[PDB]
Amino acid sequence: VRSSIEELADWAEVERPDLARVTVVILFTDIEESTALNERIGDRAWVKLISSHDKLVSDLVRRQSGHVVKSQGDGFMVAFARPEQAVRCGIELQRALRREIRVRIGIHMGRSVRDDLFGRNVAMAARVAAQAAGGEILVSQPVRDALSSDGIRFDDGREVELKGFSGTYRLFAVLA
Repeated sequence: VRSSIEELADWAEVERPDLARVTVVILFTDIEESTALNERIGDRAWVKLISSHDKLVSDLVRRQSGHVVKSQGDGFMVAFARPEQAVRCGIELQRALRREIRVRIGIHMGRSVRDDLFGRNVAMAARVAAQAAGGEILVSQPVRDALSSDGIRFDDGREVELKGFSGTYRLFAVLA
């Protein structure tokens, strides 16, 4: 029962796409309960839904100077030069969707501490997104701290353990 986010993250670990034409902040998004939704409405409706969704997402990403690295149906991997753009993009996407399909959105950015920085950051971003509820924007501590000028507000954060990662991580949801 792998999500499109997980499929893209596994792809990205091996592909190692060159983001020299963007730089880094990584955003992952997919549709909550996509498989169940697909099985409910059937493939022809799904194709229509996905093409429409793809148009929405790609346009909003580009409007925020983002670069869709790869998409897998409902899933998107997106790169931004700055965390402000990534979060604003997420805010705009959630608003458009409310204006019933709901998307998970996770955002992460990271620095080297010694190493394989890209491998860790992409994997981390995917897990953050995997932790997000439909309709939620979740960001890692570094993104939260990097945006601590508004008007972007966060909750008090939640401590979670991410699959395959040692330690615990505090994740913050973006608020209205």
